[PDB]
Amino acid sequence: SGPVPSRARVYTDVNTHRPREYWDYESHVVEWGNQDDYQLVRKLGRGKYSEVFEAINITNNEKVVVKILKPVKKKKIKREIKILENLRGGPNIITLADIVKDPVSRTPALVFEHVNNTDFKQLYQTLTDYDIRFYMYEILKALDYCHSMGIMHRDVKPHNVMIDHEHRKLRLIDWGLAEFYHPGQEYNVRVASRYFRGPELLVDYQMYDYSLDMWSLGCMLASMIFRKEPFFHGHDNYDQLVRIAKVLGTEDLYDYIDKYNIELDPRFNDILGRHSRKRWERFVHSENQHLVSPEALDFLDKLLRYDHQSRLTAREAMEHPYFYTVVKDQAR
Ligand SMILES: [Cl-]
Repeated sequence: SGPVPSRARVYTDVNTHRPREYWDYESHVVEWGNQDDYQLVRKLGRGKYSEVFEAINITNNEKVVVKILKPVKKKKIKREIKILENLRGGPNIITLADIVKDPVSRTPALVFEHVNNTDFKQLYQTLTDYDIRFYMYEILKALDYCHSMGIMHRDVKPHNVMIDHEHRKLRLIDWGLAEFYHPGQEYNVRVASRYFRGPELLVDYQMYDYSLDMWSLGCMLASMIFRKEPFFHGHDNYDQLVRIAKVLGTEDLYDYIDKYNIELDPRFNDILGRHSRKRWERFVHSENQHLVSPEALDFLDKLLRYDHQSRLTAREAMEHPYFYTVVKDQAR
């Protein structure tokens, strides 16, 4: 008798009800643009999976961002393309503008809309309490959309949230690790940064769903309101769960493991130990108290649950009192 199966609480069957081609990305045929339309201007950064450049589309003098892909299986490229195309036009989702291939090297490049990003290592030091609520709400719009479209981002973290603070514009980017949710499908648990991995990934529970993104969002929120980046700073996959357990407690952890009949890696037995569930007040100090409020802590608590089924959905999260003033302002 192995682990208890799990199904997404919401948006469970959205992909089943769509045509096969919506989610069957291995069959996707890429529509290629003209690489000569783009002249690279300057290098913007290096990623795990790509080199990122600023470019100009010389056919319309539009500034774009070009991610030249490092070698990866074509099906992973098809997946990212299919997901980006499925989500195009969705709220706060980065827009894929073109897909080109260098005719000599055969290296593919994804061409995106440009976003005048403010560096989060300089932005987060200036964000107000209202700013955090505002941008969290904007992230939730993107997550509710992609979840409703049958897609888990699986790499929610500050580096994948581009913010043009001057225009109060937000884009959730870097969909190369996202996947389609299918009920009963088992997924890879080692895909994104450990600091934002939900406990289900850390205990190798593979039948997870959209709620993994909600854990990651909670980790982001904690780091923003407490000014501690990353919040759960584990040394490895095992230590990561210890860091969580020292805050959320081991009792809720073992209850979760028992409920889903999860076989815990023998390493965890020694290192997890016994820990009380702590109060969030212990992370509040004079440098971050202007960002911490009862509503922030209530919201954070409802995201950071071991049991993925008990975390707020993106839509429930948007109804939380933490966002009341944001919702009122956006309505006028
Ligand atoms: Cl959701």
